[PDB]
Parts: sequence; structure tokens; C-alpha cells
Amino acid sequence: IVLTQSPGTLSLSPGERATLSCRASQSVSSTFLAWYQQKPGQAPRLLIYGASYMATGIPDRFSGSGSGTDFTLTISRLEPEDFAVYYCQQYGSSLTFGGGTKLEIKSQVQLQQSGPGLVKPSQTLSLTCSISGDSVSSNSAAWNWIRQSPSRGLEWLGRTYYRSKWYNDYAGTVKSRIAINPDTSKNQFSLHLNSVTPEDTAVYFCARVISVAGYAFDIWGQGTMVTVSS
Amino acid sequence: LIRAAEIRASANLAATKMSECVLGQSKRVDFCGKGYHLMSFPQSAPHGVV
Amino acid sequence: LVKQLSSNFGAISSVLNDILSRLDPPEAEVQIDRLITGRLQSLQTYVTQQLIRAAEIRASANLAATKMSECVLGQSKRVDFCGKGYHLMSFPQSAPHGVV
Amino acid sequence: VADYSVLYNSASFSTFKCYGVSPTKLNDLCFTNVYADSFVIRGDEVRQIAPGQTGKIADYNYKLPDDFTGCVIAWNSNNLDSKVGGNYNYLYRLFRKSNLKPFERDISTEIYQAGSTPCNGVEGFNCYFPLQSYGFQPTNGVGYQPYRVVVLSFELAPATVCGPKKSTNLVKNKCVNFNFNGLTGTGVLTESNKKFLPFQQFGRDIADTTDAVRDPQTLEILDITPCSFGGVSVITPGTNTSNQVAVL
Amino acid sequence: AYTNSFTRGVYYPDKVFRSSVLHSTQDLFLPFFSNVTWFHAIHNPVLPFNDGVYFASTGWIFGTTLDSKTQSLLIVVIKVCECTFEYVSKNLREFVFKNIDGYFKIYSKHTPPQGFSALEPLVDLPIGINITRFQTLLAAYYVGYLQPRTFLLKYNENGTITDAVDCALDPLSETKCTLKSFTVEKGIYQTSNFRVQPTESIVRFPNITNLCPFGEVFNATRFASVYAWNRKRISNCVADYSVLYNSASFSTFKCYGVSPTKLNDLCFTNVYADSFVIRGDEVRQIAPGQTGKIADYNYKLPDDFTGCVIAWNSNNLDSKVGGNYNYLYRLFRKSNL
Amino acid sequence: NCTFEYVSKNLREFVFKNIDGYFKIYSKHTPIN
Ligand SMILES: *[C@@H]1O[C@H](CO)[C@@H](O[C@@H]2O[C@H](CO)[C@@H](O)[C@H](O)[C@H]2NC(C)=O)[C@H](O)[C@H]1NC(C)=O
Ligand SMILES: *[C@@H]1O[C@H](CO)[C@@H](O)[C@H](O)[C@H]1NC(C)=O
Ligand SMILES: *[C@@H]1O[C@H](CO)[C@@H](O)[C@H](O)[C@H]1NC(C)=O
Repeated sequence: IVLTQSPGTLSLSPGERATLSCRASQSVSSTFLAWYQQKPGQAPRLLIYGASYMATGIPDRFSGSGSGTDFTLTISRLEPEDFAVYYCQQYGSSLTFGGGTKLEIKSQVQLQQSGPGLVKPSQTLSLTCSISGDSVSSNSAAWNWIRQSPSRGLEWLGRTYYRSKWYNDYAGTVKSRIAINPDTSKNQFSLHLNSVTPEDTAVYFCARVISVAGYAFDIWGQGTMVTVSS
Repeated sequence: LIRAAEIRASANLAATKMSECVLGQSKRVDFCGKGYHLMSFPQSAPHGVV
Repeated sequence: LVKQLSSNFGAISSVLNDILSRLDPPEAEVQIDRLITGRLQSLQTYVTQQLIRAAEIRASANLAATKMSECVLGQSKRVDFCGKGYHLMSFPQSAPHGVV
Repeated sequence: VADYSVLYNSASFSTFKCYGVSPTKLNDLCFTNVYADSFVIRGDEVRQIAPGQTGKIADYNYKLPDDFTGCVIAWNSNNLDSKVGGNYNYLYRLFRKSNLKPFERDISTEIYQAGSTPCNGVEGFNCYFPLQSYGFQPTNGVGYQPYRVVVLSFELAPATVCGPKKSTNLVKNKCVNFNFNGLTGTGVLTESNKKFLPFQQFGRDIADTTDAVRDPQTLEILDITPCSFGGVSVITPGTNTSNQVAVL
Repeated sequence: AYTNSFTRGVYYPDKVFRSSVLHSTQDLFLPFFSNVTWFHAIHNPVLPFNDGVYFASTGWIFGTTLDSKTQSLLIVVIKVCECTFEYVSKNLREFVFKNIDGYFKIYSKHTPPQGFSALEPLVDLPIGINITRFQTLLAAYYVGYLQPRTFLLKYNENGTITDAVDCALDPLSETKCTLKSFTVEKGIYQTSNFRVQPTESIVRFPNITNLCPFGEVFNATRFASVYAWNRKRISNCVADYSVLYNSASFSTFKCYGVSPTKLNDLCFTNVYADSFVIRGDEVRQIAPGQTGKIADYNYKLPDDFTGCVIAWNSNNLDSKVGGNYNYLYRLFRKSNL
Repeated sequence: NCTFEYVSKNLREFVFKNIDGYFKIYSKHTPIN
């Protein structure tokens, strides 16, 4: 499944409306479309899950609709602080993001990241995302890993969770050289990459997903960048 | 139903004529032909008699 | 005819008293109309059947009157009209809904 | 004894729709047992609680038969069922193998198998959890606010619940109109020798009419006979002779 | 052991008094002359409760799973704690038990065999519990099962069921049922109608004749460069997509807007076969909405693409030792296409 | 912009008509004097 960001770029003035679009390669029977807003220098934020239902602490200006192979998000009344970028994510037989649209005008659970930001090429990369406010072995949650690079956008790497034992999944591109280990003793989960290449330079996030909330990325992490160079 | 009633009337007439002109000589004028009646002979036919 | 009154003909009930007691007139109009159409049709078909049977009975009665006149009041020469053989006389007798 | 007038003239209900039985006359008739079903759903989906409607709710959650005889009540409750942080204690089923039969409830929470590969009871790709959350908030639109719904199902046997109308005394050998648990009619109330069994209640005619009644207050068997009727005939000579008449 | 349920198993269907009449009703009853099951108390198995049991013996428990999870119904004083309900209350003691539409029926008769007996409903219970088994709780008894049979009932002057007719046992009973009497006279009577049912389905079509020439398109010797990409019209032929689909010789087979394996049944106006050769790593750029040198200057798919894309490696046909210089591609242009 | 192609005393009678996007052709060859 491939998501296509239909409108390229829009510029408006305060007060009036804005209309977005998102087109699917084929049918999404799971119907788990979501919309994120990202300010520069900050982690993305969730707006809508299930294509209609509002998130936590979101005004009524935002409303989404659609089904099948097309979807759209509408802003009722622009506010000069809403210069940001808006994405389009799905879930089902595969987890894929969207290109995103640029738009410009004219808290009880926290995740903390730590680790090295520079690595000698052809070596190991290790990160850690601590949890404060929940138990890493929760029954109704999962823990993912998302990284962003301007050349490739937003891509999904892998995840882990626990129902009766521990279960792992990973993306096809990275299967051979990725591993995630949880640590219930100190309530943290970590990401390991045995070997690294120059193109892996990007910024990585750790996220939480709740199964009953439309499989939407509720809480994100601070995020850090890793550069592969001499 | 109505056509059946009409057919029953015709069948009763045919039975009377058979009895009165095949089995005997009739005195009723013009009941069994024009003239002084002598006799008659029946013949079968589809859905009827002559 | 009397048994036909127990069918619904499409209404939620076969008792217009129940319909009136339970529904408001604007809705009850449709149910009452359906029942009216059904019962009217039943009455009409009963009447038609009675008419045809009455015609048949009248034909039989005319035959009976002719036979009484021609064989009780006189000696008939029509063969096999008043019994098998040469007729001599006849005697009428009453009976329920007919003669013998 | 049920008094429905207080419900109807409350003006605090957004929707009061009645199928088969009209309101303002509920407190007149008697019927065997009721059934009150209650739950809370989204504001927009209220139109799916009705006979012959189809959708997520009326397919996988709560289905009404096509011969429904009852009333539906609903009223907005945006100030009780919502929370500041988002209420995630209200759920609803989303996937099911096949639709529901009327008045059948499902409660299991096994993992749906949306694809070819069996899931073996663990969630993953093409293995979805079958329940989802409404997520009510005080700032949602009126189309997305919690609504409470109560469905009353009547079944029109010795009735045990009905309105507060008072009873009167019975009369014998007089053409009167009666009312026995909502059963109306006209006739003369005469004593009967019929031997009803202890559980026997009524007696029926060939034309589907009541022939005997068992009084609710005092158990005794009466006989119903239709009041006198017939046609009238006028015997008249020629008007050219006189104008005297004699009726028959 | 098996015994024939001769004539018993009838019961009053309602509480409506009828006398000296013949009534025809349809409900669940025990068919006449049915094989019953025999058990003896000489040294309590699990007995299914699919529709109903005519239990006659000369406590009880009715469970579905009986694992102290979906607790059953117990009769001694009746306590049904799934609690959800409670109640307190020679000799052929026949009983009838059934459950229909949330209604539980119990019938009884105590008499000190080929005889007639009618049972009245006692302790009827409208709960709606799911029951699938039958176990007695404590001498020989019998167990039978009932079926949806249409019965013709006879009421005497006192309103007691004294006779019954199984309207589906034998033609004599069928004639009695259709004549609404227990005695008939000589003659031929119409009873019902028979209809022979269809056996199997048959679908036929003419032969396939000419096929679309996919072979020459895919199997040709020469492909043109990307910037002068070829094009073809194909029509008025039957095309088998399944053969190319299940060849397993294709590196990439991606479809957009139309699901594979079902193309076999959709009739279309036209098709088109665009063919060319590009660098292997760059095949991912040919998608409806990507950007890059090739997708911007040589071949751009629309946003509403409706079809499939096929590609595979051919390093051993199009490469020469001296270096093939017959393949070109645009690199500069004024504007995209 | 081609869009279709097909390849296959005598009074040549011909009837041509077009409905529902299909072209129907009738003919007959008969010997006369
Ligand atoms: C192109 O050439 C290949 C190579 O021979 C053909 O593949 C064979 O097709 C025949 C059908 O006549 C099969 O019996 C063989 O098993 C196929 N071989 C392989 C290796 O698959 C192919 O049919 C030709 N045409 C197309 C359109 O692919
Ligand atoms: C009753 O239970 C059985 C198995 O426990 C189940 O197959 C059946 O569907 C249930 N009946 C209803 C009406 O739910
Ligand atoms: C095609 O038609 C010919 C002529 O009738 C027939 O013999 C042949 O069997 C047909 N083809 C198939 C595959 O049946």
C-alpha cells in the first residue's frame, strides 16, 4: 500500500479555510488513517485517528473525513501559528507514512532518549528510550522506532511488545541487521544496529501505540540525530 | 365457471335429444329436424356429438 | 365467509378495535384501509358464487316444475322422461329443499 | 403500575420515537412484560437504533427485529460521560465474522483474523483487536458527543404491568361496553357454565372473537353474547290508496 | 435400547379455551412412533438438548459447558444462578421440557403404553438461557426428541385434548388433515404436490480462439531507450493474465488501483504496453507520484494510474563486453512533462 | 488516433443501422433477370 500526498504546497491568510488530501494506492479495509502536525525542531503531534475522531486537547477547527481509497482533512479557521507540515499514516497489512504537505501563513507519560550521536562507520549504533509513567510490559500497548531523513521522509523500522511472551517485527529493508531488547528491571527498551552505512544518518524517535485508540502514535520522544562520517 | 354452466346446459339438451330421438320416435315438431321425424343415428366427435 | 374475518391482509392486527385502541388515527388509517379492502374482496367473491349457484338451482327448479306438470297431471309419451319403460303415472312426495 | 406520562412530558429527551404503539395512550393498555435496554453511544449514530437500519452498530453491536413493538428514548449527556483527559472507558465492536440476530449479545474479545494467515491468538499484521474506543471529550462537536439510549420492548397470558386507570364494578344481563386489560367490545355479561382449566384464561370463537372472560379481580367465568340486532321492514299499501304503515 | 413412542407427547399449546372443535396448529412436537432411547439405573451420561426432550420415568441439571463458567439451571425449588433467577414451589410420571425464544416450558402428568394423554404447561420460565445438554440428578426411563411437526388437534365438549393427528406421517393421516375430519369416505382425494429438484449447475461458453500477443511484446529481442519509449495498441482479443502472473520469473510485479488474481474477470475498453530499459536500482522511481530525473524528464505516471508494472533483470542479454552505447536518457530540460 | 481495426444479376441489397454503440449490417445477393 502506498499513500500519495495529493496537494503539493499551499499558502493562505489568517481567517479562512484550508483543504488537504490523501490518496491510497488501493483499499484500506482496516480504516486506521491518521494525521500528524510537525513544527520545525520538534517531534510530530497527533491530531486525528480513525479518520474522524479527535485527539487529546485539540480544538474543533480540525475535522477529517473519507473512506475506501481517499481521505481529506479540513481546517475551518486558520491561525497564524499553524505554519507546519502535515502527514498521513495508515496501518494494516503494512505500515507506511505519506509524503506530507507544507503549509505556511502570511502529558502524564513521558519518553526520554539518550545515546551517542556520532559513530565510526561500519560499527554498532545503540539508543535507549526510558519510560516514566507506565510499565514496559503493559498488555495493551506496543513500542516502536521511527526515524526521519529528508531524502526518505518518515520510515518505520521495527517494534516489540508482549502479550504472553515477547514478539518482534521489523521492516524489510532492515531485517538482517536490527535488534530491539527490552529491560523490565529498569523499565527501558533499546535499539541496536550492528553495522552502519553513510546513508543511515537521520533523526530517530521512540513512540507508543495503544491498540484501542486506532493504532495511532499517541506519545513520542525527544528524538536525537545520528551522523555517519569520518 | 360461467362457461362450464353453459356447457352443462348444452350437455343436458344433448342427453334429452339422444333419449327422445334415438331411443324412440318424437312427436314434437322441429325438435329433430324439419319435417315428420322417422329416426336418428348418433356419431361421436371431439368434445361433442352429431 | 365467517372464517375469513381472522386474517390480517397485511395489517399489524386483525382487530380494528385493537388498532383504534393502540394507534393514533393518522397511522391507523392505512391499517383500516388494508382491512377494508380485504374484507370487501371476500364479500364480493362470496356474493358472486352465490349468484352462480342460485342460477343453477333455478334451472333445476324449472325442470322439476315441468316434470310435475307433465307427469303428475297427465300421462307422458316422451320416452325415458318419467322413468324407464312405458309410463303409467307418478306420485309426488315432499322433502327438505326438494321433491321426490 | 407504570405511569408513562411523566416520561413523555419531560422535555428533557432529545428523541422519543415509538413503533407499533403510539404514546399518549400507553397508560391505557395492559401488557405482559417490558424490557429496558440501556447503553451509551455517539450522537450521530442514534438513527441506527430503529427497525430495518444497517451499519456498524445495527450489524455488530445491537440489532432490533423487524416486528419491533416499543419506544426509543435518547438524550444528550455531554456533561456526565466526558472527561478532560479523554474518556476511554466506552468501547464498541468493529469487526465480526457475520451479522447479529435480533436481541443477541456478543461479549468475547478474541483476535480477529482479517487475512489468509491464521493468527493463532496473537495480534499483528492482519490480526486486529476487535474493539475500539470512542474517546469522548468536552470540546467535541455535537455530532460526536455521548448520548444515552433506553429501549423499551413490550410484548403484546396474565399481564402484570400497565397504567394507573382505576377499575369499576361489573354488571350482569345488560348490553354494555367492557374493558378487561385493554380488551374492548360490546355485549351482555351473563354467567357461563364453561369449565376453564386453572391456567385457562380466555375463550375464542371461530371468527377469532372472545366468547368468555375471566375477571382479573375475582376469578369467575363470564359469558359474552352480542347485543340484539337485525333489519327493519316497512309494510305499505300504495300511496295512491293510503299512507298508513306497519313496521316489522 | 430403542422403543417406539406410540401416541404420547401431545400438550396444550396455549391457554385459550376451545371445545367441540377441530384445530390445526404448527409447533414443535414429538413425532408419532419415534424411536426413544432407554437407560437403566443398574450401574448419568451427557445427553444433548438440541430442541427438546420427552423425559418420562416410572433432580435435574441442564448445562451448556458445565465447567463452573457458564453455570447451569438446577431443579430440586428452582435456582438458576448463571444469580439470574430463583423460584420456590406404575406411576407414569411423564414430563416435557423445551426452550424456544427465551421461553422455558415444563409439562407434567402423573398417572398410575398405547394411550392418549395431554399435558398442561407448568412453571413456564421466560429467561433466555443457552442450554445444549441434559443430565438427570439423583429404575428405568426413556428419552426422546421432538421435531417441528404440524398437528391437528381434537377438543371435546369439556375442552380436553383427546385425539391428535400427525399430518406428515402417512398418506392416510395426510388425507385426514386435508379433509379436517377423523373419518373419510371412499374416493380419490388430492393431498399435495411434488416437485423434482435440480441436481447440478451447468455453464458453457465458446472456445477461446485468438489470444492477445503478449508473447511478442515480452519476448522480443530489442527494447528502445527510455527517452523514445515505444507504445502499442492491444484490443479485440482474450488475454490470460494468469499465465504471466504465475511465472515467478519477474523481479517486480506491483499493481495500482486494481487487485491481482482477479483481473481475469473484468472487461475493458483498451490496454497499452509501454516498454523500455532503465538502470536496475532506479526501478523504484517509476511510481505514481515519485520525483527524480527519470520520472521528471522521461516517463511520468499520472496520479490516477490504473494498471500494473512488471520488471526483471536482463544482465545477460543487453550487456556487451565492449560496453553498450545504444541506450540513452535525457538529463537536462526546460520543464517537467 | 486509430481506435479499432477489423479484417474479414447480383442485386446487392444492404441495410445499415446503429444502436447501442454496435454497427449492424445486413445483406443479400439474389439472381434476377
Ligand atoms: C517467452 O519465453 C519463455 C521462455 O521459453 C516462455 O516460457 C515458456 O512458455 C512455455 C509455454 O509455451 C512453457 O511451457 C514453459 O514452461 C515456459 N518456460 C519457462 C521457463 O517459464 C514464455 O511463454 C514466452 N512468452 C512469454 C509471454 O513469456
Ligand atoms: C449456545 O452455546 C453454544 C456453545 O456454547 C453456541 O454454539 C451457540 O451459538 C449458543 N447459542 C446462542 C444463541 O448464542
Ligand atoms: C473451437 O471450435 C471448434 C469447431 O467447433 C471445436 O472443434 C473446438 O473444440 C473449439 N475449441 C475448444 C477449445 O473447444
